[PDB]
Amino acid sequence: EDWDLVQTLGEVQLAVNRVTEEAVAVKIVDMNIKKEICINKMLNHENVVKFYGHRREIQYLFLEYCSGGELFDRIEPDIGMPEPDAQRFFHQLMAGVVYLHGIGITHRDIKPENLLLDERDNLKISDFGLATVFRYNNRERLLNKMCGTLPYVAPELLKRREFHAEPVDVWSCGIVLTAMLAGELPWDQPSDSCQEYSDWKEKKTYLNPWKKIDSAPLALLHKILVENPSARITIPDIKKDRWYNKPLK
Ligand SMILES: c1cc(-c2cnc3cnc(-c4cn[nH]c4)cn23)n[nH]1
Repeated sequence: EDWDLVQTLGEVQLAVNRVTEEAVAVKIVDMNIKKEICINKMLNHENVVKFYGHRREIQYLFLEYCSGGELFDRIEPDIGMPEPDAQRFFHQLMAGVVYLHGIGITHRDIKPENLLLDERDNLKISDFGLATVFRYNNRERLLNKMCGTLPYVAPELLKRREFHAEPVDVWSCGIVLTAMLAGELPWDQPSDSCQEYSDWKEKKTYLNPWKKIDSAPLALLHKILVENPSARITIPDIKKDRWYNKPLK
């Protein structure tokens, strides 16, 4: 029953059980947090950070501990990571996202800061403070709230009053893939005012980060980073992508 607050992780602390020595993460929030707990209660997947419980003393959330830390730290600046590790993390990111979308949940803030790694280096999607329901009773609800982080955010979120939830997450996963591959973020935001975004739209891939990316992965990125959320590739189709299914190492 008794957990020692060993150290601060993120506030968030690592907790080690007094008897077991088991490690768990405790998110400390002094009074969005009611919804974060609700959503956590629905989630069970090996690519999502497991929820253990909560106690209302200041609110305390008990979350799986990931020794590996954030994926952000596995990306070398201006370099990225070896293509096979990227693909592996991407396969796990996809499995995690498929799951969430299956139980009608959208994370809404997918970035390497929120993708934790366990001891086996297995990816876990983390932090559902911005997540919301986009399907209930088999009924889809369009989203209108602006959420996320600007480099990661999809273009429709900027230019449209309402948008579908799933293509938004798919876009951020592609930005994440781009970061793993090139060790850099392509633009500050996906807007025409942004010069870098325009260059991509114009297909100038001889520029960075795209120049650092092999043709097979890049072909997938062309499918993912499509301005029209209706034309954008969907997850079931990412699954059929050649690079996605390319044996690596
Ligand atoms: C930064 C965060 C972490 C880490 C390791 N395990 C966890 C579990 N949950 C979190 C977390 C962070 N925000 N909300 C939950 C961070 N973790 N490591 N480095």
